[PDB]
Amino acid sequence: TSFRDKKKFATVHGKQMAYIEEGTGDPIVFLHGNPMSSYLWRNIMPHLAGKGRLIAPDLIGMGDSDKLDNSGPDSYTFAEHCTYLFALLEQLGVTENVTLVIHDWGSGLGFHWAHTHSDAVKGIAFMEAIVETRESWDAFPERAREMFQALRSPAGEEMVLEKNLFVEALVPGSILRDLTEEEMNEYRRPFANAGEDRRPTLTFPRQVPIEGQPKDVTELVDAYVDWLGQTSIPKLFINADPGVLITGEVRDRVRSWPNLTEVTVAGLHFIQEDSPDEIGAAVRDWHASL
Amino acid sequence: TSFRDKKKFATVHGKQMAYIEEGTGDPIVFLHGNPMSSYLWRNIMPHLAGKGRLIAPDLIGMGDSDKLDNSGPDSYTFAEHCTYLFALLEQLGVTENVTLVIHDWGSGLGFHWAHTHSDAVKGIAFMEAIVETRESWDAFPERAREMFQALRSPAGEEMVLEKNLFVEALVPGSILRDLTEEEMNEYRRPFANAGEDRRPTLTFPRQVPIEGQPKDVTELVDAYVDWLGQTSIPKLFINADPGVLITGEVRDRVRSWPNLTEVTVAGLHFIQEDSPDEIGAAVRDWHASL
Ligand SMILES: [Cl-]
Ligand SMILES: [Cl-]
Repeated sequence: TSFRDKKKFATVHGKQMAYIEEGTGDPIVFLHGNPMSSYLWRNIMPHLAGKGRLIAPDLIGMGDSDKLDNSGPDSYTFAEHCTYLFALLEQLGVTENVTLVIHDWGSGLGFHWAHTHSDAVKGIAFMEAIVETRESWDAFPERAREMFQALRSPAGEEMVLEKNLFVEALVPGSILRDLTEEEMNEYRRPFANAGEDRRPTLTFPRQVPIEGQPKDVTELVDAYVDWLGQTSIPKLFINADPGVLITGEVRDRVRSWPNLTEVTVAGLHFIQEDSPDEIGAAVRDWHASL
Repeated sequence: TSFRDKKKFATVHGKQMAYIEEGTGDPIVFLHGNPMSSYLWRNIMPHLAGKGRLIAPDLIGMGDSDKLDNSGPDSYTFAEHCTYLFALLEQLGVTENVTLVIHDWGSGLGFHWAHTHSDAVKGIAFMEAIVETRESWDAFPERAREMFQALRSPAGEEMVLEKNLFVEALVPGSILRDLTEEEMNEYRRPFANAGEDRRPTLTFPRQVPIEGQPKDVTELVDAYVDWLGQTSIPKLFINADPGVLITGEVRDRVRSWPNLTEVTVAGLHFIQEDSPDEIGAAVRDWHASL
């Protein structure tokens, strides 16, 4: 909890939002995805200490951030995460010369933010990220396909709200090493309570843009992907071996993007737990050249 | 289906048991574990073609072997698997000069078979195997610790018989690559029906010797581990990187066994799906020296 003690709190739309904030300078913003928190970045951030104002927010209802009132099936959508995070980013004075370091849904949020604040961005470092919409399930990793489809059905509530299956099944299956009990416990902690506390981890898989659904997210991702293909903003692609989300043909498409630096590290999906020092060193070295 | 079309059948305690059998000579017996079948060995066996009589059985209630009558909480124990497999091996004339190639519960069965038929064994090649009893849950891999704890509780029936979680969550989580939908379907096939058809995948986790339970398995595993430490029978340890079951201090213990050759291949638990040719070549070269 010495990491957890380091968190500051800010009131955003009446909700207490937790975030790490260390140092001064232009912001380097680390965005976690599902079902993680700023904790995912704990071993990467020290590699950027003194290189800027390091910020890693706990997304709404995640980490040490407050949960939403009257939480339901429509709670914790992508748009809602935007409202809270963007406002948090605004309140923290994150408006210019921003470096983004992004993963999974953190990359959905980060890419969208950069696309809509294209003049405010110094560089984008991304990994195991949302870099496409999917026309079919055929392009969705077999590793999680059945689980994800089941989550895209009424069964999801049982799996997630009652059984915590995203945290308990999907996290460890996509890390190469074993987590310590301590680490897995911190990932459990925001979601230990059965019921609505675990809602962020179910809505996220339901927000993944597949076959046009959801419409708002599909359009949103399609827009930023088109823009990433043209923008001269420096990009660091942290490729994973073997990887999960960015493998095969997706990799080829990502590699066509302009002003792109690439480093490969060992990992599946939650690659921060497998190669944090290689990731941090790569981000530091690349950032230094911006 | 050209692989399944290859299976021969034998009646064992009134039940049909399926098996691959190719070639002639001294038997080379490939034993799968949970929740798999002889299919797991399909890319490894060709490396031993013409080196002996190749035999890959489907365990009772698994692959294309029959399901047991009146299946319930007491069915498909380790003892029961021995009853069927050991009878199959006797009925196939696997009685001398036997080379074993074993994995997971296949290794529990193979190691026990070897211990109880010590004058019949030419060599034992093993990977991601049952090589210890565990004195506490802390020594069980975090990757599936909570899952296994849940499975061993009364919650097990719901997780497996209804939700088929061992096949759906635990298999893809412990292979480095993505399986094809075709490959995953073959592992799904014996367990497509909800209910007791899935019992073997539930009783197996309940049979892992942890904190002295079950008593019978703990004792037979301790007994064969003691013997493996003493026997001159040649052993090939196929170590997996990063591995799941045999990692950390477990490796050190296995490495102390006499007449042991070691090769490391990439993989998690179901390593045959990640490094079949490396495994096949290692077995072939080692077998050549026996
Ligand atoms: Cl997700
Ligand atoms: Cl098992």
